Amino acid sequence: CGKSEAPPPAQTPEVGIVTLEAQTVTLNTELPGRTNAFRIAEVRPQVNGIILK
Amino acid sequence: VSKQQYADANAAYLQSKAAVEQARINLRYTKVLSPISGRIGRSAVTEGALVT
Repeated sequence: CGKSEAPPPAQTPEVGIVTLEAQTVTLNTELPGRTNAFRIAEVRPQVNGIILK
Repeated sequence: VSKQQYADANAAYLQSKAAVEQARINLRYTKVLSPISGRIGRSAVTEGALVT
């Protein structure tokens, strides 16, 4: 009336294995910055006087 | 012609010869030359801009 339930040893399954190999790949870097015009000219008067038009 | 007339004629000629060099150096300033050799950075000012 007892001395039962022998525990089975585990087989340790389900290990999805990926092997590794040498592989060349290029590297990239992200850098922060701003945008600028190719050419920007602020017009400045080369004479004196008042604006008319 | 007297020697005095040749003297002050040559003086006025050398005076005008100095004035044309004074204009030629101002022509040389309108094409700004690199005063030394080496690397240059980016242009902080661009075309179409007024400089003084």
